[PDB]
Amino acid sequence: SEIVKFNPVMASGFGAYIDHRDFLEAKTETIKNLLMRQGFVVVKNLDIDSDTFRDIYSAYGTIVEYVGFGYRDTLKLEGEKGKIVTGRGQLPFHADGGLLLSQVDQVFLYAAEIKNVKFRGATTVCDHALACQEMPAHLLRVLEEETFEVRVLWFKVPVFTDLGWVRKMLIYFPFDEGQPASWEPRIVGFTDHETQAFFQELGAFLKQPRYYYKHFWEDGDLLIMDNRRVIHEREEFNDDDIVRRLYRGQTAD
Amino acid sequence: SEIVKFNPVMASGFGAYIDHRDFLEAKTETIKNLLMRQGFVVVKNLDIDSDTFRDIYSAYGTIVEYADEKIGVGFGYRDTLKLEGEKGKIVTGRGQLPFHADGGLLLSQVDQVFLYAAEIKNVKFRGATTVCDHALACQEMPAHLLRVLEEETFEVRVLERGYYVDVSPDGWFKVPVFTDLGWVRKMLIYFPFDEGQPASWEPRIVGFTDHETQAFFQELGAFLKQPRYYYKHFWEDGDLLIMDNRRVIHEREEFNDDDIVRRLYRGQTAD
Amino acid sequence: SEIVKFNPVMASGFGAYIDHRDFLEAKTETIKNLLMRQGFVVVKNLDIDSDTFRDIYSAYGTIVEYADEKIGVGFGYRDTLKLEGEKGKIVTGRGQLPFHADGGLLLSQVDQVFLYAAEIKNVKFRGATTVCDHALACQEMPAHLLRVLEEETFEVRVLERGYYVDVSPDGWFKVPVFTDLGWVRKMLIYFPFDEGQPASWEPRIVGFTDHETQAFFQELGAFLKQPRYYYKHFWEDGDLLIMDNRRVIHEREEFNDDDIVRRLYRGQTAD
Amino acid sequence: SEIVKFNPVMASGFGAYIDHRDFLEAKTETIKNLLMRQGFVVVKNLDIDSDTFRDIYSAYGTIVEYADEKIGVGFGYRDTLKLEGEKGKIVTGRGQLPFHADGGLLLSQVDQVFLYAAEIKNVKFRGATTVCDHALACQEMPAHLLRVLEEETFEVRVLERGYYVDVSPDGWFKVPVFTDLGWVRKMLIYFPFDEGQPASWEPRIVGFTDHETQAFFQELGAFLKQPRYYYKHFWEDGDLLIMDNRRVIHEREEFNDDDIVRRLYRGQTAD
Amino acid sequence: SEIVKFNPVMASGFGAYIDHRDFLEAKTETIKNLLMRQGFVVVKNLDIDSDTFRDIYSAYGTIVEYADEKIGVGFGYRDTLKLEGEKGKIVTGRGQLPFHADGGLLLSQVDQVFLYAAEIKNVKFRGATTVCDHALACQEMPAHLLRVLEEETFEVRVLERGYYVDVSPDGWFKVPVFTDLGWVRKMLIYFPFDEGQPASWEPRIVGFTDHETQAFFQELGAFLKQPRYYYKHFWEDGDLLIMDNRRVIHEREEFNDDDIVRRLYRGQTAD
Amino acid sequence: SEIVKFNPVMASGFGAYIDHRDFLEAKTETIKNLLMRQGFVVVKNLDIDSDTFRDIYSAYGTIVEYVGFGYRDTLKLEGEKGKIVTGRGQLPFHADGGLLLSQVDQVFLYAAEIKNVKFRGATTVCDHALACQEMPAHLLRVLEEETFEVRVLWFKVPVFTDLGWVRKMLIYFPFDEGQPASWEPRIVGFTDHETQAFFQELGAFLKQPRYYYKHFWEDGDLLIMDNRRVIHEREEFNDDDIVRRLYRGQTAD
Ligand SMILES: O=C(O)[C@@H]1CC[C@H]2CC(=O)N21
Ligand SMILES: O=C(O)[C@@H]1CC[C@H]2CC(=O)N21
Ligand SMILES: O=C(O)[C@@H]1CC[C@H]2CC(=O)N21
Ligand SMILES: O=C(O)[C@@H]1CC[C@H]2CC(=O)N21
Ligand SMILES: O=C(O)CCC(=O)C(=O)O
Ligand SMILES: O=C(O)CCC(=O)C(=O)O
Ligand SMILES: O=C(O)CCC(=O)C(=O)O
Ligand SMILES: O=C(O)CCC(=O)C(=O)O
Ligand SMILES: O=C(O)CCC(=O)C(=O)O
Ligand SMILES: O=C(O)CCC(=O)C(=O)O
Ligand SMILES: [Fe+2]
Ligand SMILES: [Fe+2]
Ligand SMILES: [Fe+2]
Ligand SMILES: [Fe+2]
Ligand SMILES: [Fe+2]
Ligand SMILES: [Fe+2]
Repeated sequence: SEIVKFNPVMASGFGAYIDHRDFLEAKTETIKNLLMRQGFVVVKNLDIDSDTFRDIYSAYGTIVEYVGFGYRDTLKLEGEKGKIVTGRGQLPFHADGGLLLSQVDQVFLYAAEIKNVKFRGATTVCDHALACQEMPAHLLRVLEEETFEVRVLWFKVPVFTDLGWVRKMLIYFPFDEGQPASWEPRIVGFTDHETQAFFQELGAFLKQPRYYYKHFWEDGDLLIMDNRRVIHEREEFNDDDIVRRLYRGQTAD
Repeated sequence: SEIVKFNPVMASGFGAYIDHRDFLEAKTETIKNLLMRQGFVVVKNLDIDSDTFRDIYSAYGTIVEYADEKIGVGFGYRDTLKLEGEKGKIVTGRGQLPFHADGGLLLSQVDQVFLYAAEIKNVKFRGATTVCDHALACQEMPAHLLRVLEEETFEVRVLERGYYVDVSPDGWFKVPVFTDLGWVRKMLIYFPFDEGQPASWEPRIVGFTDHETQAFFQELGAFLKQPRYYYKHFWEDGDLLIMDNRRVIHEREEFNDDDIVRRLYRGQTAD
Repeated sequence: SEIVKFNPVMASGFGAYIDHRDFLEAKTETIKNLLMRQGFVVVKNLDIDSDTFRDIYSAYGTIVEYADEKIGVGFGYRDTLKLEGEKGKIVTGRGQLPFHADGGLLLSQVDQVFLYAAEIKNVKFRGATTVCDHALACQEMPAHLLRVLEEETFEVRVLERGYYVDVSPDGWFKVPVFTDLGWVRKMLIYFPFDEGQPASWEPRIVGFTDHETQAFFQELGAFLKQPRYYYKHFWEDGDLLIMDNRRVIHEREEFNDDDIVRRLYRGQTAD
Repeated sequence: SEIVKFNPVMASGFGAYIDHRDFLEAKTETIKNLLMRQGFVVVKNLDIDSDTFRDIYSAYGTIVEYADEKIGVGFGYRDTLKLEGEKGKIVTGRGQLPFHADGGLLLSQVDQVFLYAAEIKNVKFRGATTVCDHALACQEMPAHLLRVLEEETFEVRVLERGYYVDVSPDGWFKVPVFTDLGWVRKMLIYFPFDEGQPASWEPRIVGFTDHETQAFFQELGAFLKQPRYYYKHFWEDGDLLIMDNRRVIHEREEFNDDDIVRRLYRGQTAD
Repeated sequence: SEIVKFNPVMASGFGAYIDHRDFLEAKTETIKNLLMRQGFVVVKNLDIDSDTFRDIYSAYGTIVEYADEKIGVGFGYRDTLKLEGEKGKIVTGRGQLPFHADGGLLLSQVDQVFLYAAEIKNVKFRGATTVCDHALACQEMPAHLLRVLEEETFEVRVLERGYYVDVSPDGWFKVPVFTDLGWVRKMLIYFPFDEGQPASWEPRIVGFTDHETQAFFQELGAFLKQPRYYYKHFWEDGDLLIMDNRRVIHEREEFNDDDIVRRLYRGQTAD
Repeated sequence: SEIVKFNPVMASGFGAYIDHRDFLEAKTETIKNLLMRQGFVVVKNLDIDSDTFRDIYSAYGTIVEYVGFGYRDTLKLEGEKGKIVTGRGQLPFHADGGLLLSQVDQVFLYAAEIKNVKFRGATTVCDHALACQEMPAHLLRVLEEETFEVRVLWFKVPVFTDLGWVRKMLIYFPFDEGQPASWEPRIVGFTDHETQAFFQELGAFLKQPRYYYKHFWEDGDLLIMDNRRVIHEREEFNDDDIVRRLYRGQTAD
């Protein structure tokens, strides 16, 4: 049972900054373990190609393809115009994957190339377990008792999947007006007014600095998330001068 | 001197969730006492009618009622006010009621306020009754806000003439912000209605311009609405919410959707 | 309803330091009110004699006094007790008085207690009067301690017969730990004297062995003595310490050095 | 996933009080899940015999039991251990069991530990079972204490030969303090017994002197016993305490009074 | 070393309220010292003319003044600047002055800044001078905001040419955000003016777009304005506000109401 | 104005752990600055001889000799039997140096050789500024208003010297019974009983983990303190098997 050197990201003690050399030398298991309780790992100054990226993430478990024969492993998020996920707009709060064979345990994001962007296109991370514990009861009640449905632009998405150590969160926040949308949420028995108001209020609570981390990208950055322990978002970068190229990997057990 | 089981509502330890059986079996004095320090009580799944509701609340003191020459108040409800979201009404209407304490505008002492949900339909995230821990808020408030509350003169004018008849004063009258009862400084304050919400009353601050008064209420409002001090009650059939009117202030949030059914019964007591 | 300037004593906001001019100019009601929520008041550099001391405290309510058939209590002090560190005495002696509330053992209601330092000499770090914020302590206390206080039967027996005469009961008698006044649960508790300190009274807990009772009081004691709840007043000439007897409990620490001069005047009021 | 209603035990939010009816109606998986994050569950007012106790705990996984070859372990209890304060025994005796995790000394994995109060008499403030939130404590621990736990080699020797027979290793053997399970670093540690308490086991730290090890454990113990991390359970008939043995460590405090009746049932499960 | 009596302004312990008599009797060095750790001092009820104001502030070090060659700076004030809300001016105008430190744009070192209220009329909730505890804020700041402050190049351009004449550099020039003095990282930063407010200066960040810079300042401003770091001073006649310009940054909020009289004296000193 | 990478030692944010390479590469001024607000610096794995130790510390200002001609620079604290300061017993809470020309601004301690000790002979550091701010008023009153005198085994030692950014503390706690003592404190107008009780109570408050750091020594450890910002203590190591050899340097401006 080995230890890796890290520093917490949040004041709560959540998250982990790891030096690139310490990360590279650590056993896969050591990082996989730390991620479960720290939620996310931030590594800077990591000069690697796409093949090394795959060598790194594939060791964490079975690759989740984005039938499959193992080829759709690394997703290139390069801000392609006319796309949503691989596009240039917002991705509101969500977790990756779904249930059963489509579940995702770990998500890896690596910055291949970043140019002309300093305060847009952040990837954000929310400590949902701590947030749900400290949340006003009227917000937590909705998450725990009401049926959340989603339509791809209706099916039930169970908000909480109790794994004991965490309640894995699956949720899909609405896109901001003006943003190209791939999904639309609703809450059974709530009006449009009520659902809009709920997501606005919940979104504001989840974005408080105690729970919320904003990662602004630099070449060689690696962001790893335990997809069961955090939820995440991409902020818009809709300027054509911006170059933002990330590689995405996903693993599960 | 007896004890009732309860769970705190607020992270601070303020408020009281009480199981309906525990509430019903408790002596009136036990609940009346707890309210002084806990500010408010929340009971769910209480199955009672209006007569039993009165039996419960009347035991807490002298019923605050408007009869004889005062029969005009609240359109002649006498004791138990029916808040049923009626069109063309404000207090008993479908819009917001901003932060207030009961009784003040009618120059009546109100110690306890009781709200029971007779019927709630097609509303999940509107029409909340909200509760503020003002003692703790005043203790932790930025000095420039507390100063205004402690030192400046607040005046109110009523606007819903059908509700207040001639029991309320005619024009602008002074409402003392704090009344020192020792164990608490009872707060009597009357916030401005949001733009677009029909206004039952209207506040001003002497020596302040309209620009300053608006800015002050909005800033104070945002402070008081922080989760540390602020509880939002979303109504279900059989909910009972009791407030110590000296220890908390409260609001109703708008429910201006025609499909909503929201009928509450309201009782008031004082000593 | 009027305001007195003060600074909190405790980091929690509890307690009140009041400048002597501000205290003297304030109405009795202003101070009486503040005590209910602040628990205690500290005034320094007050230059008064015993007659003026009585003029001040008697305004707070009905003087708790022992005359006629009760003239035996406290060796015939009647109203203002002189605590002057007399040999062969306990309450008015030179040793510890463990955590207690006033009045309880004599079956008298005491709301406010006043202590004025007439003369203090050759003491800088002994002979403190200490004050505990019991409401906050009970709120934050470990459950296994609070349970005992709320559920078990506490009994006391007096030992200083010359002080309590026949006004106190003869043997062991029940003292209710909490009396619910709503705004506070008034605490009546009587801690055991430390080994080596002459004992004016003695507690027991029904159903507990001597081993368990000793362990409980020591553990509770250490909890109550934490800085968050606990204020230590080291006396200087002209100090006035006022306590709301329903809102705090207090102790005196030993001053068993013959060179020490420690003379306090004590008044008590109730409604 | 189903939700069981509970209230936190610790101010931090750790631990779970669950109503006996809510507990009985809950799916095993619901409680088993909750235990991983809450560390321990406290249920009062259960009325169950030894067979029903077994039916409840056995559903949580594979029963940790010692039969056939390992029949000597625990003086032949097999599955449910009866801790009844037997004279001349230690684990099932009347003395202290210092901070520990179950199973480790027998080289058995134990995930959940169950303790039910069959009979308790003449004890109110002794014989407690205590629980430590070790994950929070390690996170907030002074660095000089955590360093020892993370970097030094901890060895243990089994002393109560009748309890551990030949299943436990002979002489000193290394027990790893932390085992990283990702969601938690499982703690395996075996504190030294107080002087005067019969010792079932004995710890040492390689490279440390006897006084360094004694000093370390004394200081670490005091830190872990702070109320932020520490819960004391005083037993009553029908109490059920469940612990996730990976998430908390626990102790028994002595009850060496002849009049005390203290009989607990113990079950253990693992996956 | 002498001690001046004071009360903290912020809940954190930062800032100092000092009684006017205590202030006047205090040695200059005592106040000068206290300011380094308390950031700012607030004195009320001073009755002083402009000459006495100068005598007080000039004792704190070398007067930061602009005479002879630099006589054009501040429209020829020399030592004491009169901020009297003059139309067609900005610094001495009636609008907002956003978060800043004094001196930096003129390339002058300023250690202490003094502000005295000569005359204030018809203003109760506008025209505040505000103070930010930047050391605490930077320590608790979200990492994405602090990174910009520590790593990016901040440039400023002077716009109110009449105020800064030829002493300020022409066009865009780099201003270092942090200057490490050991005891503090002195902050030099110049926030953008709100739209509708006449701008005395203008910031940019090298490599940032206009909307990135605007977005950064909006978010940073909101964080710094949290009551934990932020004090709002609403002026009355005889108020004195002193700031250590190395330890805090400050702003003026608009007072663009014609009826408002707001005349402040300003002094600056450095070593 | 340059920055050095560090991690806080205390949960309050006080103190600084610095990696040995980062420390060696940092400018003297950068460390000297950080020490003023962080109180103390901890560096591990520093393999240097006595001459390099001197090269390092002498750059911080004027060397304070332990008349002088500059030769008594590095004090060797090697646990010599029959000595106090360079002995094997306790040194209770104190700051180094005195006033005027004998003042000490920075104290450096380096572990040349450490053997047979794991839980004795710690050097401890107290955040006195934070402690004085949060202290019960009855404790702070004594420190602020009463005269403290010391006798070498009577002269006034001013408790607080107000430097603005800090109140520099000079104080000399009594030695524990059984420990060889080089000084003895008293408080004017307090009895022996009262003074003993005060130091006991104050000592307990100052040793709470919020304010108090314990450094257990390893070969190559360097502990630097800003002597104006912290007070410190040595815990006994009175076992003859223990090897504890520290080099001490002191600088002032
Ligand atoms: O108590 C009342 O009946 C009325 C309704 C609005 C509330 C506030 C006040 O004075 N009253
Ligand atoms: O109030 C009293 O006179 C007495 C003295 C001790 C105190 C506690 C109590 O019942 N009394
Ligand atoms: O799990 C067990 O049966 C035994 C009893 C003592 C406890 C600690 C340990 O290894 N065991
Ligand atoms: O210090 C000054 O006189 C000028 C006025 C505005 C303030 C900010 C700055 O560089 N100055
Ligand atoms: O582009 C990013 O920052 C993350 C994209 C993402 O969340 C996803 O691919 O699911
Ligand atoms: O309808 C409600 O929520 C409460 C209305 C109210 O506050 C009142 O009756 O004064
Ligand atoms: O002497 C004192 O400090 C107070 C004595 C006391 O508590 C009492 O009079 O009951
Ligand atoms: O008796 C108890 O309180 C629990 C004993 C125990 O921990 C064990 O049997 O291992
Ligand atoms: O008018 C004020 O409030 C202060 C103005 C100011 O900061 C300045 O003159 O630089
Ligand atoms: O030996 C140590 O740990 C420090 C000694 C010390 O404090 C000193 O020399 O002044
Ligand atoms: Fe995603
Ligand atoms: Fe109301
Ligand atoms: Fe008393
Ligand atoms: Fe056990
Ligand atoms: Fe300025
Ligand atoms: Fe030293």
